Amino acid sequence: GGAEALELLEHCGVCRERLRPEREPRLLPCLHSACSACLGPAAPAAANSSGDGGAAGDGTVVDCPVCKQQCFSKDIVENYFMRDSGSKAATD
Ligand SMILES: [Zn+2]
Ligand SMILES: [Zn+2]
Repeated sequence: GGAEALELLEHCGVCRERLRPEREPRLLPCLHSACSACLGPAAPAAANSSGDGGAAGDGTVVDCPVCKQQCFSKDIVENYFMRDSGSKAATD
């Protein structure tokens, strides 16, 4: 049992746990794979920072536990490569 996430990375940075089937792994534009659920909180809500005008963040760039900064969300949660997970179970 395990996941072949080695292709892109392995486990999610936010939780630091292997990518399980229900983990729904996703690759960010910063080149960091993480659990989709973990990726949710990654984006800001009702808040912004370093915004020249209007509003910054939330639907656009996402904060990553690695770089904690993004320019665009073109490669953000949406380009899920696949589920390298397989035969994953709590029991042995
Ligand atoms: Zn995670
Ligand atoms: Zn990152």
